[PDB]
Amino acid sequence: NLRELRDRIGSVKNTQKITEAMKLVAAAKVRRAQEAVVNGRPFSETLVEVLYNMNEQLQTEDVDVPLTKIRTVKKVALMVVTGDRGLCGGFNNMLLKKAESRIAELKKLGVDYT
Amino acid sequence: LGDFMDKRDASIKEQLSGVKDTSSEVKQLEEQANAVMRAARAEISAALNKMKKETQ
Amino acid sequence: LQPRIVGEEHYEIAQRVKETLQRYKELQDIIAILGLDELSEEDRLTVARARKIERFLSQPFFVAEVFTGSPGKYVGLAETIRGFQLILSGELDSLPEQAFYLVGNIDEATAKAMNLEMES
Amino acid sequence: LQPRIVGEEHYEIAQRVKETLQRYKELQDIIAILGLDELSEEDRLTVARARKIERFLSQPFFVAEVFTGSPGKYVGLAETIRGFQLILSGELDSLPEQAFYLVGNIDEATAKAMNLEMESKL
Amino acid sequence: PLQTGLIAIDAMIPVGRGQRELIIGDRQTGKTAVATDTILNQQGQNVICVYVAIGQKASSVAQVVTNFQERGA
Amino acid sequence: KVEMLYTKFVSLVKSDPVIHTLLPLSPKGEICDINGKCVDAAEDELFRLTTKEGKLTVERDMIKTETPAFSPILEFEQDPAQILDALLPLYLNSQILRALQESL
Amino acid sequence: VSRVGSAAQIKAMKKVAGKLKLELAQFAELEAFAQFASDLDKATQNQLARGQRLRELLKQPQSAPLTVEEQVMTIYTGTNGYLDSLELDQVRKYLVELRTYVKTNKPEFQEIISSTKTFTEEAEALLKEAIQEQMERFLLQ
Amino acid sequence: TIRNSEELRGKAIEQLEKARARLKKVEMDADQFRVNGYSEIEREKMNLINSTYKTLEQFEN
Ligand SMILES: Nc1ncnc2c1ncn2[C@@H]1O[C@H](COP(=O)(O)OP(=O)(O)OP(=O)(O)O)[C@@H](O)[C@H]1O
Repeated sequence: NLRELRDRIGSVKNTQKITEAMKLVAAAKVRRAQEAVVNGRPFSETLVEVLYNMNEQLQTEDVDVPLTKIRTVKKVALMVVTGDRGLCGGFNNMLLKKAESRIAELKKLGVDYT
Repeated sequence: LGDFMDKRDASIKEQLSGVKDTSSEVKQLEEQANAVMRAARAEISAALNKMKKETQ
Repeated sequence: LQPRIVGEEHYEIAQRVKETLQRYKELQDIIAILGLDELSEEDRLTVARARKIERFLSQPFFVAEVFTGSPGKYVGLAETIRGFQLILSGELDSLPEQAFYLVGNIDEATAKAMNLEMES
Repeated sequence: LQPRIVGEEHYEIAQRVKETLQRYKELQDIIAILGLDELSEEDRLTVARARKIERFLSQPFFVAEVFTGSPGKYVGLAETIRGFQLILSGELDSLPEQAFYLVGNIDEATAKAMNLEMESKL
Repeated sequence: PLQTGLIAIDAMIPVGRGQRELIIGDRQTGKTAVATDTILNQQGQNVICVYVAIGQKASSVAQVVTNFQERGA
Repeated sequence: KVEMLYTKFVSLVKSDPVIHTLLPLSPKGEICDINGKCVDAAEDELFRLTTKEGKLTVERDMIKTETPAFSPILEFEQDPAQILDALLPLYLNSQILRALQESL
Repeated sequence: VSRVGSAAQIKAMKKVAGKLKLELAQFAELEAFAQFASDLDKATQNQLARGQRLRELLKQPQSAPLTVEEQVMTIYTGTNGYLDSLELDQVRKYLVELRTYVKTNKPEFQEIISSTKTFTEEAEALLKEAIQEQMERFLLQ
Repeated sequence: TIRNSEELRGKAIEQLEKARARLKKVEMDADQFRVNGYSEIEREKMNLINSTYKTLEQFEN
C-alpha cells in the first residue's frame, strides 16, 4: 500500500501548490478590482459633490421625479449580487441565507418581495 | 326599465356570490375527503399496529 | 447491539448515532483539508450534530475527579434514549459544543447550557 | 508503438489520447478537492474529453456478455482511430459521456447517444 | 443458480451452486451474519450447509447454533 | 424600497453583507439602508490591502470630498427640477456598479 | 466482483437487470464525482437520483431473506423507473408495501415465474399492474 | 364572463361531487384496510403463537 499513499502525499503536494496558485491569482484579481474601483472613484466624487450642491440649491420640494419620491410600502425588491465562482466558502452563500431571512422579514409584514 | 336593470344586476351578483360559495363548498368537500381518509388511515393503521404489538 | 436484544428502539438509537458519526468521519478526512464551509447546508448541519453526539458522549468519570477535577456523573437508559433523542430531533440544536461537553446527563447539559449562556 | 510502424497518424491518435488521459489522471485529485466547475476551462474541456475517451475504449466482449448484458463486439482499428479522431479533436463533445459507455463502435455510440437523448425526452 | 437470501449479492454479484464466492472484509461487519443468512435461506432448495466454524468463540458458535435451532436450519 | 444586497468589504475573511436601499433615493447624500446603516454623506470609503504582517488586511478610509456649491453663476439649461430626473439614473448606475465591484 | 456471472443466476433477473451492476458502478463513481455538485447536467441528475434510489433498493432489514421472486420484483421496480418519481427515502416502505401487495393480490406471478425462471410479459404485466395499484396506495398515502 | 363564472361554479360543484365520491370510496378503502389489517393481525398472532409452540415442541423432541 506504500506507493499508493506515497502518491496521495504527492497529490497533496500538488494540492498545496495549486491552492497557492489560486491564492495568488485571486490576489491579482483583488488588486485589479480595487484598481478599477479607485479608477471609477473620481466619477463618484464628482457626481456626489454636484448632487449635494444641486439638492442644496433646489431649496424647496417642487421636485416630482419618480425615482426618489418616497411612496407607499408596496413590493420591496431584492437587488442581490452573489458569488462569482464556487471556491466561495462561507460568506458568499451566507449572504444568500441572510437574504433568506430578509425574505422572511419581508413576509413578516407581508410586503410581496421581488 | 330600472327594475329590469336592477334585476339583472342583482341576479348576476348573487350568481357570483353563489359561485364563490360553491368554490368554498368544493374546498369543504375536499376537507371532508381529506380529514375522513386521513383519520381513517390513521385509525386503521394505528389500531392494527397497536393490536399487533399487544398480541405479539 | 441487536434489535432482538436491546429493543429495536435502542438498536435504531445506536444506528442513528453510528450512521451520522461514520458519515462525519467520511467527511472529516476531506474537511480538514480545505476548510468548513465547502459542504452542503445539510452536511454542515450533520457535522454539527455529529460533533454534538461526540462531545455529548464525554462521560465525566466518578473516579476521575482526583485527576481532572470534575466529580463524575452516572447515567442510564432514560439518558440513553433521551440525549440521543434531543440531539437527533433537534431539540438541543443551538447550544454550543461546550454545552454538552463533559456532562453525562442531557438535562445536565441543558443546565450547563443555561449557565454558560448566563455567563456572557 | 513506434510512429513509423503504426502509421504516423495512428501514432498521433495514440499520443493525443495518452496526453489528455494522463493530464486527467493528474487532475482528478485536484478535482476531488476543488470541483470540476472551478477547475479551469482549458482543462475542464479535456477532463470531460478524456473521461469520455476511457469509457469509449471500454468495449464489450463476446464472452463477457454474461457479465454485461449485451453481446460484445469485434472492433476494427480504423473504426477505433476514427472514433478517437472525433473525440480527441472535440467533434463528439456534444454527446453524453455514458453514450460512450461500453460501446464497440463510434457510430453505435452516436446511435446510443440518440437513444439516450430520446429517453431524455421520454 | 444458487440463492443468497440477501438482495444485493444475487442482484449484482451472483452466487451459483458450485461457484465458490469469497466473502471478505474487516472484523465485526456481519460476515458470519451474512453467512448464516445465506444458510437459512436454504430451506427448500435441497441444499446441505456445512458451517465449518474455525478458531473463534465457542459462545459465538453456540449463538449461531441457537439461531439455527430458532430457524430450524 | 428596493433592498440591494451586495456583500460588504470590511475584513478579508468575514465581510458581512448589508442590505442597501437603492431606489427610491433620498436627500442628496443619503444612501441609507433598511438596517439603519445610513452613511448618509455620499462620500464613501475605498478599500485597500494593508500589509502590516506576513498577511494582508483591508484599508478603507471614509474618503470625503467638498461641497463646492459649484457655481451660483452656472446656468441651468434644463430647469433643475428637470436635470435631476436624469442625474439620478447616473447615481443609480454608480451605486450599482460600486456594489457590483464590492461584491466581486 | 463475482467472476462467473449471470450464468449462475436466474434468467428472470438476468433479462431484467444484467446491466444494473455496471450502472451502479457508474453511479458510485458519479456520486463520488457529484461531490462537485454545483450545476449538474439534467441527464446526470436523472442518473444520480436513479442510482440513488437503486442503492436505496439495495437496503434490506436484518435477516429478512426475500423470496428470489421478490428480488425480481424489486429489481424490476428499480430498473423500470417507477420509483424515480416517487419519494427517495420511502423506497423501503414502497417496497414492503409493494411486496405485500403483490404477495397478496397477484401471487400467481411469483409461482409462474419461479416455474419458468424467465421474465415474460405476464410477469411484466402483473408487475406494472400491482405497481400502479400500490403506487396509488402509497401516494395516498 | 359572468356566464363563465357560473359555469366555473358548476365545475366547482362537479369537483365537489368528485370529492364526496372519492370520500365515500376512501372510506370504503379504509374499511378494506381495516379488514386486511384484522386479517393481518390474525395472521401475525396465529403464526407467531403456533410456530413458537411447534418450535418449543421441537426443542422438546
Ligand atoms: N443486514 C444487516 N442489518 C443489520 N446488521 C447486520 C446485517 N448484517 C450483519 N449485521 C451485523 O453485523 C454484526 C457483526 O456480525 P459478524 O460477527 O458476522 O461480523 P464479523 O465481521 O463476522 O465479526 P467476526 O468476524 O468477529 O465474527 C452483527 O451484530 C450483525 O447484527
